[PDB]
Amino acid sequence: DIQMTQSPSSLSASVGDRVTITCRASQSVSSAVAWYQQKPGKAPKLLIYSASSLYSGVPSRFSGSRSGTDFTLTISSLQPEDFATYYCQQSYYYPITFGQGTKVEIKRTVAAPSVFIFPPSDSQLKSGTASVVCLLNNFYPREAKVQWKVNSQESVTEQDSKDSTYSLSSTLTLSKADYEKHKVYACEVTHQGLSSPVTKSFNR
Amino acid sequence: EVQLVESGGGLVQPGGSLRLSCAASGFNVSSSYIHWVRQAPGKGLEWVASISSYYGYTYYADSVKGRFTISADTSKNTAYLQMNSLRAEDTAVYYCARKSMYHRGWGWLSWVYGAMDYWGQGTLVTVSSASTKGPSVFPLAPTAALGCLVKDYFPEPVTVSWNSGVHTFPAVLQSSGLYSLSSVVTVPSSSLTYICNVNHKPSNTKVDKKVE
Amino acid sequence: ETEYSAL
Amino acid sequence: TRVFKKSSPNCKLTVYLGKRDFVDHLDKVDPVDGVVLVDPDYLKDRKVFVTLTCAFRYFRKDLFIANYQAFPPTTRLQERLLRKLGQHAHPFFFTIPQNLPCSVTLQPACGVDFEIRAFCAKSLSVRLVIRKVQFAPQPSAETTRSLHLEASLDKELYYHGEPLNVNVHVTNNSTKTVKKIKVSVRQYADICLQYKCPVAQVEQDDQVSPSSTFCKVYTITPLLSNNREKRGLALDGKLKHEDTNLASSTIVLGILVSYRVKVKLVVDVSVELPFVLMHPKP
Repeated sequence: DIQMTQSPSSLSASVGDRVTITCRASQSVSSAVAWYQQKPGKAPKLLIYSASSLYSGVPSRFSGSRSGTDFTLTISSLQPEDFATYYCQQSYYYPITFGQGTKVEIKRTVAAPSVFIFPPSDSQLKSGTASVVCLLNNFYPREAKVQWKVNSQESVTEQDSKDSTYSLSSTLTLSKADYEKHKVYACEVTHQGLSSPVTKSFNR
Repeated sequence: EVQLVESGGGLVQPGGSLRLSCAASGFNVSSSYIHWVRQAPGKGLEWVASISSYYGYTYYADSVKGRFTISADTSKNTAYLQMNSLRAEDTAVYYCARKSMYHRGWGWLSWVYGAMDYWGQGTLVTVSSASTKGPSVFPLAPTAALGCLVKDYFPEPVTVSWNSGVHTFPAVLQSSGLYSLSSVVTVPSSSLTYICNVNHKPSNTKVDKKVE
Repeated sequence: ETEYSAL
Repeated sequence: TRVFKKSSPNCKLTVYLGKRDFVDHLDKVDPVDGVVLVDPDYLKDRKVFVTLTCAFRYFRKDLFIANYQAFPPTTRLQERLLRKLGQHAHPFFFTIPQNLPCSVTLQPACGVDFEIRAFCAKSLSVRLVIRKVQFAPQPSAETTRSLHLEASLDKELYYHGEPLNVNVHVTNNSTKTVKKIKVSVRQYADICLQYKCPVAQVEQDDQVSPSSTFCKVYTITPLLSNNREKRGLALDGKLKHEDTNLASSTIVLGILVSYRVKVKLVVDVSVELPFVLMHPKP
């Protein structure tokens, strides 16, 4: 099929930016492309057809253009409400192929991860499953990494509406034995907004 | 006005089956290309299948050819997608959309397969080899921040409340399949009582834990 | 065949 | 905005045409205005001619041919097409008489098909296929056979594919008990230089046994899906072998197509009603 690649996989933006989103197809396309703007939780909306049209009701601040097989979606003024994922999809060949989203993020002051480290509790120890928590609370932007020093899942909150922050939580799940084996737990946070990585560690 | 209604969304074990009905109001299934799309959890859209009754054309995505089967009933003006051999990856929120074959200038366009401008509202299609459980709530203790971990619950939604600064952290699917999340709040240490309340309406399990 | 262009 | 260009292997001659589906308003056929683009060496003495045809095949019975000479000469869209082209841009203007057979073909070419052919020669090649088409602008039948059978249609005009609803009233006084009721659609396609064709049939084993009344509505829908394998099925005008609808209902000299609804009992007295099957104007 056609790999309707879209770039960038993620772009920073704020009020007034003129974002350019590119979609390149593996095989030739004939002005048949549509870019769909899905908010998290709702269903998509038609934005582009014929590779250059404006479906009725689509705000004029959106536009699409063709410069060959590379289809350009231009949002001259990326308004606050138009923060969603944008996927390109060609309606020429079958089976239809969709892109991979252009996550419209938000930009604010480079922030730091207020890090916390949590051992389990008495009840949790009784239950048998110890989920050691590494809570990178209110760290901006989403770009970062967490390392465990003794199978982790990052219960990432989505960009918080207070100040566009990501309250990440890397949690490692063990049984009672594996938790008890180690003595000092540590989780190291590597983020752009800190001078050095912060390794929150504690005694079992 | 043109609209679609997607119905038939509920739990179903892997290897089972379900049926999705797209009730189309305002237009006909013989004068419109009907496309069944979906969206995985926390991902982008994916085109599942598409049909046109007038010409009797069917096209499945390579992943749903045979496992899903689409047709329509013109008397009821409805489209039907029978989902066979539903699997975990098939878990998603499913949409139905329609492309009017009008506006060629005179009649139908048989080679456009145009963009689907009228979507439904989305019906969840779940797949899980597990049975409803009650959440297991644990406290997380030490600006002092404290939380509670709501582990091994099934299904959504869990409504964790705390007596500002509270945030539910999306329930991530464990290896077993159960939903296990966390929820924390930050208060100054000078006043370090808080009660974490876990609600589970599908199982009607309500639990409280003490942290301070 | 019926080609194309613009105006 | 959009305009269709056609050329031959050498490509010296090009034809620009705005539309390729001519709507018969039944009083003025959308006039055929186009532009011919040439060069001097390839023509010099030989003039530039263009022709409109109404070729009927099956036999090539062209019911009408007219000649208009692009060069030497003998509209705004033509204006804009010319301005981009220069000296060798010459308009041709054909006017279809309102009384021609619309564009209908037969699923195996055959049928009715207009055409614009552009060439250059000394004395009276680019082949641009066009078509003629029309847009959509209370049937009630009775039979006292006892067996009183009345059928009614909500409206006469139905677009291609839209379901048609039939109200049936069966009063049976008799001892002759019904076996079935079949609401069928008949597509008459007469080739003039009228054959019955079954396109849809909603059969229900609805039996109205002696001294009884039956009163319910059926909904039937004739679609190309199951008609793909019907020889002689009158399809609509096919541009370069696209996929077309059913030959719409003519509103009156080529092939005449009509559509009726037949309510047949198997006891088996029946009725028949006509309806229009043309697309609506977008």
